[PDB]
Amino acid sequence: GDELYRQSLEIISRYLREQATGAKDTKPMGRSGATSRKALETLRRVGDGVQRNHETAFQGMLRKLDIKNEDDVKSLSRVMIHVFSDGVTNWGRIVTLISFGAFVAKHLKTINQESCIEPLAESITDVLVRTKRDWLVKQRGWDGFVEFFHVED
Ligand SMILES: O=C(O)c1c(CCCOc2cccc3ccccc23)c2cccc3c2n1CCC[S@]3=O
Repeated sequence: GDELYRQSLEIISRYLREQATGAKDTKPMGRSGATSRKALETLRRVGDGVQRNHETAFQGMLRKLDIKNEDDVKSLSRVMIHVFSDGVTNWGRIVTLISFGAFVAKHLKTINQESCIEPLAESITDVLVRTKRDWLVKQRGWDGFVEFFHVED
């Protein structure tokens, strides 16, 4: 859904691509870029931590998923939604979702399937924005995300 979707995709795509390669995208963001930059910095901090602390569970999940190609990415929606929509809603779960997205993006890079990353990012965004739309809006979106993880300074 429009601006929230566009911003969300921009953030999630840049994070996954950045994580898969070692490259930081210089191209401009768009309509709320300052916030998106802060969200991206926040992701570098918190998302990387989530990947280290959960590497075993993540490895298990990647293993069960058996992702080899773009069709495998395109068929993830139902598991993704099933795991994500269960339980409580908080920013930590959104971080887990995106962070596993990065874990997968690195795997895709490893097996020379870089082209799958952008569809992956799209799928995650679709899931996030459809399942949590009203909550995300109530939390002031990515502004709420940056504030939630703001490190007192
Ligand atoms: O919703 C969650 O808390 C969750 C998530 C986030 C929601 C489901 O996320 C996905 C589920 C399936 C495929 C995914 C592909 C790209 C990004 C996220 C995907 C999660 C992701 C990977 C591994 C686990 C994940 N969990 C549970 C915590 C331990 S582990 O079972």
